[PDB]
Amino acid sequence: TVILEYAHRLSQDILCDALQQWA
Amino acid sequence: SLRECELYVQKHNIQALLKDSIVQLCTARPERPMAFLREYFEKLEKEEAK
Amino acid sequence: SLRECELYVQKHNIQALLKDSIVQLCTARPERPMAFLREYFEKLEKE
Repeated sequence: TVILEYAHRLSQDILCDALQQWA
Repeated sequence: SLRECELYVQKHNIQALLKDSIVQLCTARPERPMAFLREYFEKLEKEEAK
Repeated sequence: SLRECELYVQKHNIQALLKDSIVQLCTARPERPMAFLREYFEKLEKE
């Protein structure tokens, strides 16, 4: 579950990153 | 528009897609993650069409 | 192992790799995102 929570938080972070880089 | 992007990401559930990609990367820890990601997305495409 | 995972992500610059694929994804907003991403990593994996 630790790996799933880490992937979920990283996914959210990468998306924020990307979205505030295409704008 | 950040807004066009945000809506596209939501409708295609791209956050879940990246999350699944990360889990697979962490399971496999491939020598060549670009080759592994290419093969993973190809696999998902095939399954989806099945 | 969680620490094995973070270290992998760090060493292979996975966060940067995936963020750039999403930047390209929001530029194209393709009808088939998995086909688009497959071709993107194929391109990257040739450059």
